Amino acid sequence: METWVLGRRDVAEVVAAVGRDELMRRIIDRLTGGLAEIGRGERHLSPLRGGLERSEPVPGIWEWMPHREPGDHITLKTVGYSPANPARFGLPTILGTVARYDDTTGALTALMDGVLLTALRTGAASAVASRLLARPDSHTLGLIGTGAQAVTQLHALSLVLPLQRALVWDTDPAHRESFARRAAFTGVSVEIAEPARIAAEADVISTATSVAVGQGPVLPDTGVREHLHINAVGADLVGKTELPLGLLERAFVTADHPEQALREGECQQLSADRLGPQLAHLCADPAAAAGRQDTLSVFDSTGFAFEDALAMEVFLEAAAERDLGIRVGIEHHPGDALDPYALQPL
Amino acid sequence: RGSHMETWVLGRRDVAEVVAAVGRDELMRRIIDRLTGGLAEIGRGERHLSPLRGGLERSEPVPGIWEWMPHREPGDHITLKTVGYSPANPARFGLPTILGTVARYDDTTGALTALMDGVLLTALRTGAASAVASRLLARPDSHTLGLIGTGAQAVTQLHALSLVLPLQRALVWDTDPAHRESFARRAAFTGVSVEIAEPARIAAEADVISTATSVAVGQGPVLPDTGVREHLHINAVGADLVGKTELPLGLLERAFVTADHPEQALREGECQQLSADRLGPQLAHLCADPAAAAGRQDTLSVFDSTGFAFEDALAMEVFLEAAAERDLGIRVGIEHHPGDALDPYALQPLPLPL
Ligand SMILES: NC(=O)c1ccc[n+]([C@@H]2O[C@H](COP(=O)([O-])OP(=O)(O)OC[C@H]3O[C@@H](n4cnc5c(N)ncnc54)[C@H](O)[C@@H]3O)[C@@H](O)[C@H]2O)c1
Ligand SMILES: NC(=O)c1ccc[n+]([C@@H]2O[C@H](COP(=O)([O-])OP(=O)(O)OC[C@H]3O[C@@H](n4cnc5c(N)ncnc54)[C@H](O)[C@@H]3O)[C@@H](O)[C@H]2O)c1
Ligand SMILES: O=C(O)[C@@H]1CCCCN1
Ligand SMILES: O=C(O)[C@@H]1CCCCN1
Repeated sequence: METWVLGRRDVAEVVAAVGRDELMRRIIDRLTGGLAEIGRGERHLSPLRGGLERSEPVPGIWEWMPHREPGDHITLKTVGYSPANPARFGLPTILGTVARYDDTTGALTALMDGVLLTALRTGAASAVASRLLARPDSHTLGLIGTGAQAVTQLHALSLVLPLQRALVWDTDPAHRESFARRAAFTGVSVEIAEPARIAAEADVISTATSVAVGQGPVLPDTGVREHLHINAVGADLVGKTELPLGLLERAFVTADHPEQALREGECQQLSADRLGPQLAHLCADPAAAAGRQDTLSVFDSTGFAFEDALAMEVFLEAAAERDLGIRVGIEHHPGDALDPYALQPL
Repeated sequence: RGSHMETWVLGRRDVAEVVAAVGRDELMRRIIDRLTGGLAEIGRGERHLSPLRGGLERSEPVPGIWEWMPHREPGDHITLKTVGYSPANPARFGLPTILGTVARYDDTTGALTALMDGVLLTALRTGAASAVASRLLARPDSHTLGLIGTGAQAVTQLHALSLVLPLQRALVWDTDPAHRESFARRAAFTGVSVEIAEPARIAAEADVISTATSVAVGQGPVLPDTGVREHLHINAVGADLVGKTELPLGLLERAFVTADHPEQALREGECQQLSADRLGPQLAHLCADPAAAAGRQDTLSVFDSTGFAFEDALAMEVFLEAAAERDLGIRVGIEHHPGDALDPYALQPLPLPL
C-alpha cells in the first residue's frame, strides 16, 4: 500500500540503537548463514549484474544488482562507482540505494540508503572469509587504499581477529593521513607504511583502491608472510586488478561469486580450474579450509546482490524495532486497477 | 563540500496534482510532442535507442515478468524504470497489472535525484507512442477506434488517439465481461462513444485498432484473421514474455510493420513471429522522415510497440517540469552522504527537538 523509506537519518539512528560493533556482527552472522545456504544448494548466487560505463570526470561505472527470493521479494541495488567523487564533490565514490519489490505483485515495498549498507556488508564479507583463512592469532592488518571501504574492512576484521595494529598506504597523502582518525573508534593503532613494508609485516591485508584499469598491482610481489591472507576487495571495471599474478598463482584463492570474479575480480588473471572452493562452499563446510590459515590465501571479493538483500533485512528489522522511516504512497495504486487516471480523492 | 543533495520524490498525490493542474489533454499532448521530437532525434542519429532491458520471470500466481529498464544521457543523468507485469494482479489483488516506479540518477556522481510513480507515466507515454505511430500510419480522417483488451492501457490508448484523430466511436472487447462492461465509464471523459463488440466486428469496422491484453504465452491471437478494412492501422501494444503475441501471423505478413525498438521487438513483440526482412523502417526512422510513411496510411499497417526506457525518461521530464512549476513533491535525504566522504560512519542523527 505504501513504500517504507529509510533515509540518511534513519540509518544513523539504526546504527546508534544497535551499536556499530553489534550491527556489524549481525551482518557477519547473517552473511555466514546465507552463504552456507548457498553452499548447500538451498539458495542461489545472484545473477550477473549489469552496468553502464562512464568516462567523465574519470572512468567509472553505474550498476544494477538484482536478487530474487522467489515468492517473497526482489532486491535491487542501484549503485555508482565514481572515484573522483570525494575530491571533486565531497561525495562517496560508492553511491547507491537498495530497493525491495514484492515478488508476487511487483510493488515497491521498501527503499533505503546503499552507502552505509554497502560498506558494512563488504567489511562483513571480508570478516567471513578472514575467520576461515587468516590465522586466528593475526595481530597486524595491512590496508592498501584508505578510503571508505578501508574503514569497515578494519572494523569488521578487528571483530573477528585480535588485531593490534594496522599498517596502511594510500597514493593520496591526505587520505592516508586521515585514516587514523577514521579508524580510532576500533582501538587498533594505525601507522602509515609503504606497500613493501605492509606486504612483509601484515598477517592479513585488505586491498580496496580506486586503482585505474591496467594500473595494478597496488601491492608488489615482494616477500610476504607464509600465512598471509588477502581480502582483495577493489573491483569496478573489467581490466581492473589489484594483486600481482605471481602472488595469485601461489595462493589458495576463493571467490565470492566465481563467474563474476573470473570477469571483474582478481580471478580475471586466472583460469577457473585454478580456484579453490567458492566462499559459499567454505561457509557450508569450514573444514574444507583446514590448513589454509597457515599458507597464502586470497579472498577475491567483488560484491553481489544477495549480500545487500541480507544486510537490508538487518536494517529493516532494526528500523521496525524502533519504527524508523517514513511511509510514502509513491506508486499509483488505483482502487480501480484498470484506470490509470483513477487518482484518488477522498 | 557541496549543497546537500536529496531525492525529489513525486508520489501518487503529486502525479495526481500534476494531471489536475495541467489538464489531461494538455499533459498527454506534451508527452506526444516530446516523444515525437525525441524519436526524430534517434532517427537522425542524434540519439540512441535504449539498450536491451533486463528481467526476471515469475511463475506464480500466473506467468509474469519484472524488469529493469535503463536509459543514460552521457554526462547528464540515468533513468531506470523498474516495472512489474503481473497479470493476475487486478483479479487476485485489486492491483494494476503494471506496477512500477521511475528513478533518475545523476550521471556524474551516481546520486539518486528523483523518483516517481511509474503507473500513470507508463500508461501516458504508451498511449502517446501509439498516437505518434498513428498520426504517421492511420488515415487522418479515422473515425472508428477498435480496442482489444479494455484494461489500464486501453484507457490511455483511447485518450491519446482521440487527440490526434477525429474519433467518433470506440468498439471494444475484453475476454473478461466485467472489464469490457466498465470500459465506457472509464472512457467517458474523452467524449468518444463506446460500444462493446466482438473481435470479428472490431476487425471489420475499425480504422485503427489497439491491442493491449494480458493474453498468456501461446494463447494468441486476440484478434482473428478475418477481413479488415484496407487502410487499417493496428497499434500492437501487448508485450511481456517471449512467446506472448496478439496478432495472427497471416495478418502481420500482409502489413507494413514498424517496431519501436527493433532488436527488442524481434525478441518480445509481434516481430517474435516474423523474420527481420518482414519489418519496414523502425518508428524513429518514420518520425525523422515522415515521407517514408508515404502511402502506408491507405494500406494495412502495424506498429509493434514494446516500450523502452527513453520514452519513460521523456515522460518523466514533462512531469518534473510541471511539478517544479507547481511546487510539488517532497525532498528526502535517502542516500547517506557523510560529511567526510571517506568515512561511512560519519553519520547524522535526527536533530534534537529544540
Ligand atoms: N568487493 C565489494 O563488494 C566492493 C564493495 C564496495 C566497493 N568496492 C570497490 O572497492 C574500491 C574502493 O571503494 P571505496 O568506497 O573505498 O572508494 P574510495 O575512493 O573511498 O577509496 C579508494 C582509495 O584508493 C586510493 N587509491 C587509488 N589508487 C591507489 C593505488 N594504486 N594504491 C593505493 N591506493 C590507491 C584512493 O586514493 C582512495 O583513497 C572500488 O573499486 C569499489 O568499486 C568493492
Ligand atoms: N508496449 C508498451 O509500451 C507497454 C506498456 C505498458 C504495458 N504493456 C503491455 O500491455 C499489456 C496490457 O497491459 P494492461 O496495463 O492494460 O493490463 P490490464 O491487466 O490492465 O489489462 C489487460 C486486459 O487484457 C484482458 N485480456 C486477456 N486476454 C485477453 C484476450 N485474449 N482478449 C481480450 N482481452 C484479454 C484482461 O481481461 C484485461 O482486462 C500487457 O502485455 C503489458 O505488459 C505494454
Ligand atoms: O558490490 C558493490 O556494491 C560494488 C559496486 C561497485 C562495483 C562492484 N562492487
Ligand atoms: O515498456 C513497458 O513499460 C512495459 C513493461 C512491462 C512489459 C514490457 N513493456
